[PDB]
Amino acid sequence: GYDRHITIFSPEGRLYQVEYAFKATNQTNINSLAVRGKDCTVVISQKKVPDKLLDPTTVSYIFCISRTIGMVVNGPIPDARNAALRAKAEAAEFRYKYGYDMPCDVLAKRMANLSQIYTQRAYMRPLGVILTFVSVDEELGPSIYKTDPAGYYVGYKATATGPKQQEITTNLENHFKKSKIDHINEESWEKVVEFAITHMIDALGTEFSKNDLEVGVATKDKFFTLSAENIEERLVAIAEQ
Amino acid sequence: GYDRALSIFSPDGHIFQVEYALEAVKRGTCAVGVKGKNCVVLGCERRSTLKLQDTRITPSKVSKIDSHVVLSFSGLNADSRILIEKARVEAQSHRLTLEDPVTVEYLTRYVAGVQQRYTQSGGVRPFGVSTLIAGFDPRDDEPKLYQTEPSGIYSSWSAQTIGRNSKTVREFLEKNYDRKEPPATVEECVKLTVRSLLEVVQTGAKNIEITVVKPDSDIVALSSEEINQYVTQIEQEKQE
Amino acid sequence: TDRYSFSLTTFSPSGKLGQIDYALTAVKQGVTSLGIKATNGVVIATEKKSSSPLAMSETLSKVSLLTPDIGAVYSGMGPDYRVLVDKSRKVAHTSYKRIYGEYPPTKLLVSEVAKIMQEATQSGGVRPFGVSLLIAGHDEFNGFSLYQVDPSGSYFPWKATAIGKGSVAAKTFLEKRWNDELELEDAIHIALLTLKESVEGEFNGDTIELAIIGDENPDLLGYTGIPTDKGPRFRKLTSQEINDRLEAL
Amino acid sequence: NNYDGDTVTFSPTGRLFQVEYALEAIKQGSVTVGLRSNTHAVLVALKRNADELSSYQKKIIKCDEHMGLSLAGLAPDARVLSNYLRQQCNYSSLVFNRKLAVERAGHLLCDKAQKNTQSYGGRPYGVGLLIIGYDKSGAHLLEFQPSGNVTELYGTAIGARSQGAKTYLERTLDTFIKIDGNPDELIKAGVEAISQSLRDESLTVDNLSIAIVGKDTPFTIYDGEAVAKYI
Amino acid sequence: NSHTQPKATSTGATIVGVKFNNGVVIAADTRSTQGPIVADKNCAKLHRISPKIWCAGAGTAADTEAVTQLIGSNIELHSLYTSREPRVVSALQMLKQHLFKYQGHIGAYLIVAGVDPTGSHLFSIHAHGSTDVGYYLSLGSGSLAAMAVLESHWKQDLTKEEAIKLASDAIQAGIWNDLGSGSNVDVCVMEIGKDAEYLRNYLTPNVREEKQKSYKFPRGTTAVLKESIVNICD
Amino acid sequence: TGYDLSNSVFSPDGRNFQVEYAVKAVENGTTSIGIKCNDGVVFAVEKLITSKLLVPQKNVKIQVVDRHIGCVYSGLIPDGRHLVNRGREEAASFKKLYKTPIPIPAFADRLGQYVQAHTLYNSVRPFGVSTIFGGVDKNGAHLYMLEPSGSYWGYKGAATGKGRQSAKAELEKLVDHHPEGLSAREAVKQAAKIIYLAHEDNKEKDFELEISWCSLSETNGLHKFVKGDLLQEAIDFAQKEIN
Amino acid sequence: QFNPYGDNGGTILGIAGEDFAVLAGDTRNITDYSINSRYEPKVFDCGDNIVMSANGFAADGDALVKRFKNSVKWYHFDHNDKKLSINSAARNIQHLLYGKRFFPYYVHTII
Amino acid sequence: GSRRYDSRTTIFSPEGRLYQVEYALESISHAGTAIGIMASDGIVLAAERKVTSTLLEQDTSTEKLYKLNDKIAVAVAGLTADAEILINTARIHAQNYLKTYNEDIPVEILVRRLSDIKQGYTQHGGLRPFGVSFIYAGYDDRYGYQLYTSNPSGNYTGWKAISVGANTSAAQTLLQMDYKDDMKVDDAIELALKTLSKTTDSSALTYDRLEFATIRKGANDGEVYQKIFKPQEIKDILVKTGIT
Amino acid sequence: DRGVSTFSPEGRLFQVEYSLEAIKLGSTAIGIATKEGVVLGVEKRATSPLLESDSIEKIVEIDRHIGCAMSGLTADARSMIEHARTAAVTHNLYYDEDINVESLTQSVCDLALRFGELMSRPFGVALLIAGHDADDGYQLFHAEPSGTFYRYNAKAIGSGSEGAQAELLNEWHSSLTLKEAELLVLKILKQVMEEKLDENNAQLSCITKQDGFKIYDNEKTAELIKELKEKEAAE
Ligand SMILES: [Cl-]
Repeated sequence: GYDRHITIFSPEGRLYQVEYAFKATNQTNINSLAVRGKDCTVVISQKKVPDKLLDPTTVSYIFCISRTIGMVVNGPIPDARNAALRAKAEAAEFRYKYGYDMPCDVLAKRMANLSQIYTQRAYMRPLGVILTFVSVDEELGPSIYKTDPAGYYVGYKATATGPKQQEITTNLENHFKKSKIDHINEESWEKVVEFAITHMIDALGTEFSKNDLEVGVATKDKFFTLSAENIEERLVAIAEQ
Repeated sequence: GYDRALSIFSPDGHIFQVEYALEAVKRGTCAVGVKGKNCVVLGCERRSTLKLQDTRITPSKVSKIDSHVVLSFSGLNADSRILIEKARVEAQSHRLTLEDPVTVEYLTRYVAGVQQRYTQSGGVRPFGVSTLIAGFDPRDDEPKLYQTEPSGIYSSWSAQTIGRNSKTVREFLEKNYDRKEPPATVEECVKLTVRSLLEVVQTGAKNIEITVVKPDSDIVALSSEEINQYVTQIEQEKQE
Repeated sequence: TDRYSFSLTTFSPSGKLGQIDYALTAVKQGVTSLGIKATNGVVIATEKKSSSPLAMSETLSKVSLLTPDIGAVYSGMGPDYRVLVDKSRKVAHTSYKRIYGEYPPTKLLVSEVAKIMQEATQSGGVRPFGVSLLIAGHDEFNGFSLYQVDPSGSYFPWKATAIGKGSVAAKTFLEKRWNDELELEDAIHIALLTLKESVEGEFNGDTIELAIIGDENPDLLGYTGIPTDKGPRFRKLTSQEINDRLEAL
Repeated sequence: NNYDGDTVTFSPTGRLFQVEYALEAIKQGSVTVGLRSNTHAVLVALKRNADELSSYQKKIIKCDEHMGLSLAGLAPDARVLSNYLRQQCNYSSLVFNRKLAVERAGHLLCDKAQKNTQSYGGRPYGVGLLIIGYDKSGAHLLEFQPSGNVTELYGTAIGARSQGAKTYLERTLDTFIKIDGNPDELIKAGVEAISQSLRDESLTVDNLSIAIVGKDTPFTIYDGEAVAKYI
Repeated sequence: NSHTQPKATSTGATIVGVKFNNGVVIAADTRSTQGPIVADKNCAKLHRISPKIWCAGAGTAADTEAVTQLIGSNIELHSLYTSREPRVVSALQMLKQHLFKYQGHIGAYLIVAGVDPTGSHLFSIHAHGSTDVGYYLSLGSGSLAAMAVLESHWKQDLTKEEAIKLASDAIQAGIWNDLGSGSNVDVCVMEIGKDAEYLRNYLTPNVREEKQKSYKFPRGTTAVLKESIVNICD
Repeated sequence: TGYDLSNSVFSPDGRNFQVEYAVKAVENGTTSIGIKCNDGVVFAVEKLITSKLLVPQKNVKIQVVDRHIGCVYSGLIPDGRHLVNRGREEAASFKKLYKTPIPIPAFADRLGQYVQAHTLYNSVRPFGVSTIFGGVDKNGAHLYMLEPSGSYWGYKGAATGKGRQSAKAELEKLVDHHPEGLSAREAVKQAAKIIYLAHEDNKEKDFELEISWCSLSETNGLHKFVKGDLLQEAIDFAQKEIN
Repeated sequence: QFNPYGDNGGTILGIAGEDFAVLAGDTRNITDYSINSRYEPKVFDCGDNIVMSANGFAADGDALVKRFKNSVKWYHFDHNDKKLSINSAARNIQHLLYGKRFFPYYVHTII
Repeated sequence: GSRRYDSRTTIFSPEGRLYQVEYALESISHAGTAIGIMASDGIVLAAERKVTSTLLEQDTSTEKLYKLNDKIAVAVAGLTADAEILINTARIHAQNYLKTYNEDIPVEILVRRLSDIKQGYTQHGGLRPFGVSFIYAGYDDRYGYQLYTSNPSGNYTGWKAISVGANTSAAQTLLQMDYKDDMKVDDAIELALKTLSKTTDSSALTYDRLEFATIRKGANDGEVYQKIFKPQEIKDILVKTGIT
Repeated sequence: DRGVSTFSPEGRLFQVEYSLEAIKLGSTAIGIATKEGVVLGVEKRATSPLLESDSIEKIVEIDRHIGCAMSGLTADARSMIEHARTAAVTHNLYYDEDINVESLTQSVCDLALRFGELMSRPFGVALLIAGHDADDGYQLFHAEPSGTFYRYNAKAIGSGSEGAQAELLNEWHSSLTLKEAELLVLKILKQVMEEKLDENNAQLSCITKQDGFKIYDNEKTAELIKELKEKEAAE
């Protein structure tokens, strides 16, 4: 059964290597979440540092692709960094060639097309990662676009990824049924982060310290990640309400 | 580029791809070459399961490489065209640089070299073809007849046959051909060639092709009626 | 470095090309899409199968513009379709518009797309595309036309057809309703009826994607002044425009 | 078993079988011995023949005026590697007017052998080498293995029954290391070392092969009647 | 690379670009020259890169048409790829990098102008790959005649009708005073939020007067040696 | 199955068995460690004395990259050398274009991407080494550890090889007992001890100690080997602790 | 415009006897009207009892001698330490020189 | 490495056969039948479309019969996509010859070159062969009217009347029975249709399931005309011969 | 399947070992070296009586001072001979001298291992290279497809090689004349050959300093065959 080793069709019209690349996604056992505000887009992810000898500052699955675009990965770190480096190069080349900053959705499509090539060409394996791109686009506003090993991509009102993704998804679905809108009706990004963390706590059923989380925030003209103290400040506000 | 080594050795010291190419030659229609005192004759079989054929335009089994050399074959038909083309090009190239047409031995050596190259080149399979190359060297009246095969070996023959049931017709030639006294005339040489094919063919109608080559670029192909006369003569003498 | 320089699609003893057959099996699993040709236009339509309700289905476009007068839709693997649309748009320029100063006719663009899909059937180190396309278009000398393109690279012109999940039933439905005197509005009506059979969940302008090849649209051109330039014949129907036609259904 | 088809494949226990099978070719090869003092370095090699009508396969190759090696295993692979060393020694001279360090020579061989063990299509080298030389930091002896591993030593031996000579040198370490300013006595110690690896056969005039390099001695090879002194 | 062709058409011209309140306007004359000879008395020098981005061209006629079409083709594919309306800076960047790569051997001198989601823009591109930004710009053999008018009458906060008047007045200065320029005045207006309107032959101040005599020959004047019907059909 | 026969092939778990098999080669190799300190880093390694015939001090395993980075590895020694050769080319081209010497995090990714690239195709074999490396740059001291998969992280302390668990345990104690920090000269002494303690898992053949270090104060930010009196002082400290 | 050749002056002289041969050459090196060195040798022992000098443009002269010395070295490696005869050396040098027929060594060589 | 997944398309069997060529011929035997008949004053090409659907656009369709130049045409049997690759190559080769010699390409020369391309895919490259069999129908001033066939092996042969695709065994027997050398085009048209009508797997032979073409010298004085039949023209010729 | 350049567990290249089996199937070739010259002789082995045996060219000239005999897949030897001849003439062009027999053999043996995944497989032919030079005098080499070459005083290759080699062991001494060596090749060939030895199915050749490399006529070899039979019957 060599049709399960390389990316060619099986008798039932399936690509097993692509399917197994999806299972590699959850190998890190980390859950991520992304939501949109009025002026911003917030992405959060669990941070697990099991070894005591690790330098926790270097342990990260969130990446700053360009000034405006940020990316969080679900999957092994080697493939994650492979994708990050390429996205950074593509975003830089786009700006040089076409004279303006690469949009979040255009980058997502580009990385998805690259992923598609690995599903069709035999010598290249798929990357075992799911890439979630976030920004505040100058035309489309707050944006969330997600890519997988199949070469599939789509925009999102909000999204979640990881082992307990389905629990987080339905938690968010039920909120937007109630609010009757496509986003988090909130002025400051600080409270949009508080919303994101709160709903992850409810869905996963776990409490978080400052070192258990990792946060990325996209505003107009800049994307940035929060420090441990920035998150701690944010956790205090949730507890006091 | 496709690099795979298709022709390789086996534990018992054989190159199976070269040997399986010989099986393709054994499947092909019979071809025979007989050389006389002042001529060479190339005989060829044509299978009679194909009626409604157009013999005007159908590719002939014997091919001219130059005005003084001819090439017949047994095995895969498509493969033979590639060898013939390469040989024809080399024949013109030799005239251009040496200012003299190729010898029959040289042309054979070239064709045999090509066949060999395909037995130890990556990404290619051997030619499923064995050839009989015949003719006369420039300003020379001594008849020449050579044979090649997929492995790349070549050699000269007083008379030889290749293709299907070739072992039967080789048996015939081995007792009927005298080294001390070969066919003295054209008629004698053609008759022996037709006789040898009649051991294998079936009917002597539109199944046998004959081509006669003589010195100084004198090559001619026989028609149906001309060949039929030899068939009619041999059968009447046989009933004895 | 790619050392797969050999064919991954080969003939089996029975004469089947396994990978093409398996690609067609992938198309069978895919969501239903259809196309109908009228006297004064062509319609192509499909269901927008949403992966998640949080996902914005507007961002994912199953119906794509290839040229101003040619559109396309698919059934099968979405990513394979996307890159084919990219390659199809580019080849329309490189191998035609940059030569003749005009957009290619439907049949020839279709021919170029088929060539790309055929090469993925024979070239080294690749699998076939896991999609079947329906390409609707118009050009001056051939008028309106509708073509289907399969993983093998084969293409056939159709009066009307359907591909994917419920194609067998959908083709039977279209045989009863299709005639050579159909107006464009009648063809849109029949398309919506045909599609309702295959769709299971919600059936509205937000879950259905539908585009037409019809009259020229000067308003969608973007400029005025040149009389010969009259605008694109390809138009994607809005969510609202679909719902209007679902009331009088 | 299933993991020895090519060099690009690891076994479940983390082994490279094609590299290990290349190592096996060295064990089948004829014995050769290397040893050094502070002033000189010596190679001693037992040459092998096909039969009594044949010549004896030459084991020692010169790389420069100050460097050379002995081989054990596939001789053509030694010719490739020794040729590469000749070029590298020569590049060092033409460009930098500098004699190539014996340590760098080892590093270059290691890196050349390694590339053949990580790529598809190619194969590992099937030969072990003993490099001797005298450079700006005195005498040197190296042991090359086609896995890539190069090791600097006082003395060693490779080939069939090399364990006998290697044990002897391990005992004699303190003695032969101090043989300074005396070539013939250092060779004698090497000839006695290789003798511990002999079975049934003894060292004859066209069988033994010796080479030496040192302080005021260029790399020179002794064969034939020139080694009759040491029998 | 070939160091110029003299045979190659290289028209004299007057093209200008003027920014106004809610957009940008470009204009041009309609003379194409071959040396001292007027080849085309009504050519179109205003080109379309995209629906709302237009391009006026001077220099080597074949190079301006070829480079504007190539970038226009790639802009269309880029617009389809990104699902966005094309920007003027994208055309600008693609043009200059192409022209720079050929080191001036592609003799295209362009005024680029258009509107996009970012706003209204006006640039000029020289053959060697340098670009300039401005509120008013002029190229061509009649650029000095046009720029003289632009420097005299241009002001900040021009209306649509004032900008069209200023632009056409600048082109007229070229038409009358420059021998390389002549015939008519083409204009293209690109306003924000509206379709771009191309005004072919906006002014026609150089109409040929009635000839003094008709030169229609009596039938049979020309001596003929042979007649024959030509077959165009299959 | 057969999923473990070829590199870059996902198993039904989502695993690349060939990379995991390369880790077994690393686990088989000798022990090597890394210790981050106040203003720099310290590296140490176990060299197995196979024979009396090995020349002491003259089979150096720790390698320098540029002038400010040290690299040590466990597993297939030639694979490590190949990796360092690439590292030197990466560091050379960085300095060529950007003038400044390559930062340690920047350098870490260059190796990471190169090692990861060897898990993408079946025409190449994964690296049979875990590499501990680091140094001092503009932003201070950094220590990294890179694995066959291409995975790397920053470390306070790092260990790999046959005695990795013993070394890891001893490293964890240092991190707990010294929260404010450990000095460079102290880290050299501790490094020696941990190698000697980790030698208990490889005690058939006796061994030779080899240490190197980068420190802003002690070595002026450059990579140097520990030799002579300072080396013997560290050995004596380690000898006293085992007894 | 860049001129890749120069004239370093000097002169050389070879004479052959019955059982011996001499190759002489002055030690002065010059450019234009200046002296570069009063003692810069240009007659070299190349091994196998062959002496060589390539007078003219010194850079090309040094390059040639360097290459011939190397040719002698590889002749020993490839042919079992065989002595390179003077006639064989001469032919080898012809191929070195003609190798750069279209960008020549500006030197008069004597061995 | 990649060796593991190589099918080895260009090798011999122990019996001396090319696996992939044999399997490609097996594929072709399931394709719609195509017949070529050569007469003294013209050539007929007839071909059966593969199980037609009622909603297929018949008039603006091309599946079986293709035009290579003004004097040469081909009938296809096998994978259409593969045939079009080869057809465009053949069209280019014909134009290269015309450009070089200012003369229309001789039929055999075009056939040989197209057959040589197929041969290449069986001997080298490691790719699968083209799953296509052609019937070439053309005219030149040397040999006059000519019929050839080529198959995936790259071997080509000349014919007076020939069939390719499905039921060739049954079709060739019927052609062999009723064919004669002094035949006219109008008679050959009738033979082609009658043969298909008997060998067809369908219930009855209709206009919408056929493609038809002739190459006559029926134009005005010493010149060749290619007629690709329209649907209505097939409907009329089917009634005129008494099949429907 | 499996790689072309793969090692066996015993430490040998599979393809090289398999090519050696092909050489054992080949026709016999014998070479003997003396102080008066080197003699080369081969078994022609015609597959059929109709085949003109004089066209069987299994002994070949490389230069005037170097000859060559072959055994195994003889078609593979054509490119080896072509290379050898070019190497010989090229060396004469570069150095104005004859090329050493050993150096020529080394040049040929460098081709041997230039195969893999360069050519697709090793050569299936062994060569006996005989010649003379001023330095090492009369020499005989055996060049294998493994890239290895041994110098031999006498050597037999082919199907009857192990039987012939054992016979050469007893018969060879350092004072053999050229005439004695010629008869010794014929004698041993007649022992291992299937068919009866004569001038048509066996060929002799030699290389001497004076006359260079010469292939013997069928008339000359016939007399040596007759001289051989008479001497064996004489005791
Ligand atoms: Cl892309």
